[PDB]
Amino acid sequence: KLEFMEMEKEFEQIDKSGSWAAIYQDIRHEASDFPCRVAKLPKNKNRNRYRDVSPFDHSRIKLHQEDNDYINASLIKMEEAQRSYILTQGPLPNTCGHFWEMVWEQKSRGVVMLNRVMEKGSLKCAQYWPQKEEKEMIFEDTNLKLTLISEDIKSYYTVRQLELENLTTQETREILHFHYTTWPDFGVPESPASFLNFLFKVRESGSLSPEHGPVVVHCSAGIGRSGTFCLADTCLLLMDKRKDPSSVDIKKVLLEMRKFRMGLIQTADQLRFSYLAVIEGAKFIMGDS
Ligand SMILES: CO[C@@H](CC(C)C)c1ccc2cc(-c3ccc(C[C@@](Cc4ccc(C(F)(F)P(=O)(O)O)cc4)(c4ccccc4)n4nnc5ccccc54)cc3)cc(P(=O)(O)O)c2n1
Ligand SMILES: [Mg+2]
Repeated sequence: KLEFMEMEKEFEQIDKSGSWAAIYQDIRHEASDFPCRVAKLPKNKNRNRYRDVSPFDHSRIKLHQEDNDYINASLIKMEEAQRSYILTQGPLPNTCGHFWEMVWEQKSRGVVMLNRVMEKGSLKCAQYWPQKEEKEMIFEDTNLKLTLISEDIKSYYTVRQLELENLTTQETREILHFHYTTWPDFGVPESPASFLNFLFKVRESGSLSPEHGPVVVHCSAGIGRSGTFCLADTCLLLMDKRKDPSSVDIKKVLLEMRKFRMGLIQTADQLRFSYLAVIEGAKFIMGDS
């Protein structure tokens, strides 16, 4: 059905009336507000990249360690969509160990990186993975070893094969790393097409399947780009899982998601983009082949 003719014209209307800001601002001020007591404890000050961005206590990921179970990371659970994602900040020099420990304990098979290690002449993220096959990384603190196995570098993104080894249990797992390299902070992807392509690549890898732990998604703060990516994915599912795709209220879904982590999607443009990506993507996924 050409029911998308409405979604598209509706989108055109919002674009015509330039009401994206208002829509976006309305969502910010209606979003859930939950405690982040743990995040704010003095002993965890150095585990947070930013002062005002914190995981809610109720959905924070806990490290299975008696010393300190804290990591700035959130479990987002979407009921209807039937998908889970873990959103976290770009690892810090002192939290790379914690980061891979989380991947191991939560049984994640994939990691989606939407920022770059060097952003705007200031490294806004630590190099938490090996760049050379021969220079594997060892995290003494968590007793994990990580090795680059292969990497397919493309124009708008790179896909890597990594091997994570728990030195305690001596087990080894293959972790897929999906890096989107052209998404500036407080910005949008090169285009919906490149974005969706990257998204589909992640989907077909099986990294988002229920048989594994949730995929770990991160950018710099773990809320703008990460939130846009997850919102797009989740809404694509709902449109393909519901009788009437036009019944998918992205505003509503973002609010649902904002119950698990604060500030998901940081600019009105990112909201518009997620919208455009969901529409373009649904037409494809619903279109003939
Ligand atoms: C949960 O409930 C509420 C509650 C209270 C009012 C009680 C609540 C509680 C806390 C909140 C905090 C921020 C909220 C607070 C701060 C910021 C900007 C940021 C971090 C940040 C970086 C990159 C990205 C990104 F978008 F690029 P990425 O793609 O990487 O994610 C997102 C966020 C910062 C901006 C620019 C450079 C350096 C740091 N920063 N962090 N600390 C700072 C201290 C001084 C100056 C700037 C600071 C954004 C949202 C925003 C909101 P809001 O959007 O809901 O209004 C909040 N709401
Ligand atoms: Mg080499």
